[PDB]
Amino acid sequence: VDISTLPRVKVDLVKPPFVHAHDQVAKTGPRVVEFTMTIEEKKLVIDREGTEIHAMTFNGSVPGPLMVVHENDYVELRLINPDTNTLLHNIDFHAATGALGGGALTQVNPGEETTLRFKATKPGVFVYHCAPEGMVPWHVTSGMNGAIMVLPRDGLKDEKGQPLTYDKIYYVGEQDFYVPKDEAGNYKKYETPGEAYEDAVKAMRTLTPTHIVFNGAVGALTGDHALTAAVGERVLVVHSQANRDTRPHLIGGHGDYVWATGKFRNPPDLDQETWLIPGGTAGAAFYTFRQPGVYAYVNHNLIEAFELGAAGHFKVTGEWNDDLMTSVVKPASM
Amino acid sequence: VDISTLPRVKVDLVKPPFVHAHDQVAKTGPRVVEFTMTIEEKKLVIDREGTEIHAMTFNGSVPGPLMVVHENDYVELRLINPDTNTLLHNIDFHAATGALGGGALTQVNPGEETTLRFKATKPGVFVYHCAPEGMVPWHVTSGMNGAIMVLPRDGLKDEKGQPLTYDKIYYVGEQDFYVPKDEAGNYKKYETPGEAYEDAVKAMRTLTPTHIVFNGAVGALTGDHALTAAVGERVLVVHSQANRDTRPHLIGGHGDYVWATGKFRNPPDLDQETWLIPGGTAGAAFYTFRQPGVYAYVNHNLIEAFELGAAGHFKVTGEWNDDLMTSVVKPASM
Amino acid sequence: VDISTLPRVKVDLVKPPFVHAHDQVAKTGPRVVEFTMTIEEKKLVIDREGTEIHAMTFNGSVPGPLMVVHENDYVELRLINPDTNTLLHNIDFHAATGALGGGALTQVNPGEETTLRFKATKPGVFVYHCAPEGMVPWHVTSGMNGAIMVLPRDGLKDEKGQPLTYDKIYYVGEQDFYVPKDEAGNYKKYETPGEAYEDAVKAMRTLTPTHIVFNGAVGALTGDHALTAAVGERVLVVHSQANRDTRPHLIGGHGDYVWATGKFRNPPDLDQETWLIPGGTAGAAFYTFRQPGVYAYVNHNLIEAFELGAAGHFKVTGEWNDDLMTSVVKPASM
Ligand SMILES: O=N[O-]
Ligand SMILES: O=N[O-]
Ligand SMILES: O=N[O-]
Ligand SMILES: [Cu+2]
Ligand SMILES: [Cu+2]
Ligand SMILES: [Cu+2]
Ligand SMILES: [Cu+2]
Ligand SMILES: [Cu+2]
Ligand SMILES: [Cu+2]
Repeated sequence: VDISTLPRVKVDLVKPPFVHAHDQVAKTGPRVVEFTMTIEEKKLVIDREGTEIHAMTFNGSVPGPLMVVHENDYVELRLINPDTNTLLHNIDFHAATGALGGGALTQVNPGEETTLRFKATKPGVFVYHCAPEGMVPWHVTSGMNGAIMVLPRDGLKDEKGQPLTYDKIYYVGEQDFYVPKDEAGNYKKYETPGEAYEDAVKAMRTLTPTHIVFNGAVGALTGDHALTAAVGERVLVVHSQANRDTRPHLIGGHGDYVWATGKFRNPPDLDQETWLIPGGTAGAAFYTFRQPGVYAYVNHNLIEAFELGAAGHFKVTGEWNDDLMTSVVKPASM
Repeated sequence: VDISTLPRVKVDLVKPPFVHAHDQVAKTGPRVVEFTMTIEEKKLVIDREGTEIHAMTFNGSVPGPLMVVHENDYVELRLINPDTNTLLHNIDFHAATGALGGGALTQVNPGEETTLRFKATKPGVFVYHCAPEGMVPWHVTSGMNGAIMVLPRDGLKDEKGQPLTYDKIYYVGEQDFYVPKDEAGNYKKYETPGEAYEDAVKAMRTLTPTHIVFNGAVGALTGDHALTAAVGERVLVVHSQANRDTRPHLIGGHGDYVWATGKFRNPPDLDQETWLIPGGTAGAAFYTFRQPGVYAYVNHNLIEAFELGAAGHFKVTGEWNDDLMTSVVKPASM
Repeated sequence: VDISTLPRVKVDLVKPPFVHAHDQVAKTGPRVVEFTMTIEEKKLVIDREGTEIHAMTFNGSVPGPLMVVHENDYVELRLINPDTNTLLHNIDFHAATGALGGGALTQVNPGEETTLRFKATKPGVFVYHCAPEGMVPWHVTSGMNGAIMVLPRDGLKDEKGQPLTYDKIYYVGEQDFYVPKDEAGNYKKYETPGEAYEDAVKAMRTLTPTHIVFNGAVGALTGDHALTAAVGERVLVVHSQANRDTRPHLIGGHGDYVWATGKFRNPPDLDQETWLIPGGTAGAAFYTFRQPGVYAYVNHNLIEAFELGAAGHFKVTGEWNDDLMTSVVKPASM
């Protein structure tokens, strides 16, 4: 049918790791879902040492916000590049078909805006990212990426096709940064992005990230900003990596149902300890918490997690179950 | 039955990314399929800068040609090492059972030939590569690898077991090269392969390729050599990496049906954005084009794609579908 | 029911690649299975050059021993840290639920012991490793890891749900070591673990292992210590990597049935040439040998296998099958 006859809904995006309100099961027919994002180039402190980079962001955050729609909705994105920015940007949705995922049609100079519409024909979680010709990896590895979830119209289903319903959803975007180092191993500093570019390229070509972080910085998902849940709650964690493979693991838990490559027409993998999300992919894992306390959620290359930054915490409330685990003899001398 | 009573068919191989003519559904009983390959050691220019390596090839190309047979055919390979070559070579088929995939039985010095036969008992796409004792990774990372497709006798089937038929097939071999660098970062030059060997080994041990290319060189699958299709065509892309993990992605499309690890008795993964092909594996992805224009097919570590070379193009002809994607407001000022 | 009313069985662990005796199909009701492990910090020679590291081990071996239980058994582990050790240790089971896999409850100083019990609620093969707060990757990458197999109570089943029974089982633990190098590229030497720590951290942060080995050393699974089988035997190989992705391959064979991410409620992948086990995961592959002779089992990044050490051998006895493979014309001149 004619697109103009469809309902329109405007969505206001929220900062990761939170996700905008939506229904898992579609309560309306197919809609045009309107999103707006404003590009912001900004300084960001990415580690405990105070290393500061020039980040390139969708809507002021690394990662960009999680958009949520249903299969066969239309996504209409208004992308704004304000005059206070210096670079050309665009957007490629892996969820979309044609024109380099939209990138060929969304090139915006500072001071310009554009509106793209596409039909979300395939259910799953998908990466989106900036991809300006000749400079793709630089923009992506400076923070300019996020994800979109296209839910099946009747929600998520298990390996047997029975309903799976989540109580909470979180979005973890994992970012590999490549801060240029001198011969001594110190991080170089640059006046302008153009003076940064070649050294940025040389650093990228090492294929060795200097930092690998969740939600834009070392420790971003810890402390007061730890993820939360209660014993018995069903949590969906959507995890994306636009450029580099990752291997999420919940320390003390499991992925009860996992779409490691993120596409909901496939049956989920059951009972995973660790799962592989290839670079350029988003995945989703569903877990029901069974024990309280602190959990760490990590990239299980443990160097990547505990030295380069790819670690966050869940604080879980509720009853301790001694049947599942107990200290029989607490640590003591002999 | 006695092998001598079977039909024999001789196949003449073609240069990747093209594939020799074959039937998807087997029109004959089990056959002996005869292939011939001639080893050629040659200089190859691998990048825009004119970096020239001593390549080791099957049949003059990187990758070697795609062989296609059906499940329970016999593959009879005549491998020729002419006297103009300097090194010992052999061949290991991952499709074969026994004798290190044939490698124990096919060692040929310059001036020698050998004929191996094996039964293709398992359907799938499989790597083949050179593997001379004591020097395996050097030969493999100098170009000496390809793939073989063993089709099910009744062709490919979807996740529900209905027929899937491809209209075109392409073979992308992805090659990681490790050109030795000095302390300054320049590529070293060597008189003979023996003088090259240790520096080749040290470069390999960095685990950081200097180049990652499709069809033997940066830009080999672009421009006049872009892959082609039309809107509505069903295309199979077979992709191999003998040594290093890769993560293919069609920018602007999907893998509608994907055998990421390449073995056809398993149901395909549906609707993939990006898929992981482990080093030492061949995979296959089937896509029906729905939009015209240029597509890029990339390793979605984007540094690997756009800086080290792992990117090619499809040029697709046909009708633009405004329902699937459209520019609502073209990029403009405010 | 009350745990005290269950049967108890004490198991005596064996050195990898061998596995303690067990039944595939559970011959008793749910039990408490008692294991004891003693931490041993020791010097280990890891390569042909005689490079010696200070290893941190469970029970004196790298990897630690494979524990085998059935789904819904209880695992009771007595962990002993003798006074001859210098460091704090603990244990995290990926098989367990809660308290960081047990790590929060098992911290033992030299001279102390502890007993943990957990319920093995999920069938599969799982990593266990040391994880002391603030120093996780160092302990894990110094050898302190192993695996546990939780069999389904009715044993393993194929993709159709018919029984699969193994005749032999082997455990290959793959270890990535990061020996610190100076500016010249020589391996540094250290008096105490505390003087080693920062250089250990800097080496880890390169993300480039210096050694990647099976069973604790280059060539540990070769020669007199080669794995063995006979033609016709069904062999299960359990393979773990606590920190880094690997891609096992049996040269001359296949993975007939593969749980690449190791969890037995999922159907196995069939006919794999090579499979990906993500860092932080254990996998399992079942193969029936069809040809005699020497096989190599390798990480199929071939640099990792043949230069850094991730290669072992099987010696297989029995009848040669000329139908599956034969030399038609043995290597000769022209
Ligand atoms: O943008 N990645 O967090
Ligand atoms: O040989 N690989 O393109
Ligand atoms: O501990 N890994 O062999
Ligand atoms: Cu941008
Ligand atoms: Cu992309
Ligand atoms: Cu060769
Ligand atoms: Cu191989
Ligand atoms: Cu320890
Ligand atoms: Cu762990």
